[PDB]
Amino acid sequence: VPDAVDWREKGAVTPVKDQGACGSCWAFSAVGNIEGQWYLAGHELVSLSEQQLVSCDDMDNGCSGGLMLQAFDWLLQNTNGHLHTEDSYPYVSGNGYVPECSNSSELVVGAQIDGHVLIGSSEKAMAAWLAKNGPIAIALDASSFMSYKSGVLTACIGKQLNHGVLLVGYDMTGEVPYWVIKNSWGGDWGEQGYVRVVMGVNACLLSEYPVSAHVR
Ligand SMILES: CC(C)C[C@H](NC(=O)c1cc(C(C)(C)C)nn1C)C(=O)N(C)N(C)C#N
Ligand code: NA
Repeated sequence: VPDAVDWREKGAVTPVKDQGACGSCWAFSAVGNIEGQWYLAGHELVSLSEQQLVSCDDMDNGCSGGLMLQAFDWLLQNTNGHLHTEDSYPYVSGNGYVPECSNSSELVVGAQIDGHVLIGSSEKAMAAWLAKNGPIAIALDASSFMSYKSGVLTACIGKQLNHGVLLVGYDMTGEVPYWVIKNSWGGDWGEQGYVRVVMGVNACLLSEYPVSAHVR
C-alpha cells in the first residue's frame, strides 16, 4: 500500500472540464474514468466526449441525470464500447439544453471500452484498487463543495448522493490523509478544479458507488 498515489502526475488525467448548468456529472465522471483506463492500457492520453453520452445515451437522462454504470452499458450495447474524442464531439450542453445525437462523418473515435466493474464499497479497498488500476468514478455528497476554496476538507456533509466525480489519488504522508478528487466545475473552482477530502471516515459518502470501465 503506497503512502501516496497521484494519477495526474503519472499522466492518466486530462485537463479539468466544466459541465455548466447541465446535470451531466454522471457523464463527466464516467468519461474521466475512461480516459484514465484508456491511457493505462498503453494508449495516448486523449480527452473524450461527454457530449456523446449526454446527447446519445438513452438509458440515462441527459441534463436531468444519469449513472456511470449505465453510461458504460450504453457504450457497450450501442457503439461496441467506442467513445468519440472531445475535439471531434465537443461539449455544448453547458446551458442545459441537449441537442440531437450526431452521427456526422467528422466524428473521430478516441477510445474503446470492453466492460466495467463495480468496486467493493470500502474506502480501504478503493485505495488499493486505485493504487493499482487508476482513477475511480464515484458518487458523493457535494453539499460541502459549494463553499470549498482550498485545503483538505475534514468536515464533509455525508447525507445524500448528489454528485459524481473522479477519484484521482491520495496522500497519507501528512497528519491528515486525503483523497484527491477531480470535479467538473471548471479549472477556477477549488484547487485548479480539484478538491481534497480526508480519508478513512467515508467523508461525503465517497465509498458508496465506486466504478470503472475496463479497457483491453
Ligand atoms: C451517481 C449519481 C449520484 C449521479 C446522479 N444521478 C441522478 O441524479 C439521476 C439518475 C437518474 C436515472 C434514473 C438513472 C436516469 N435520474 N437522475 C435524476 C446525477 O446525475 N447528478 C447528481 N447530476 C445531476 C450531476 N450533475
Ligand atoms: Na480556485
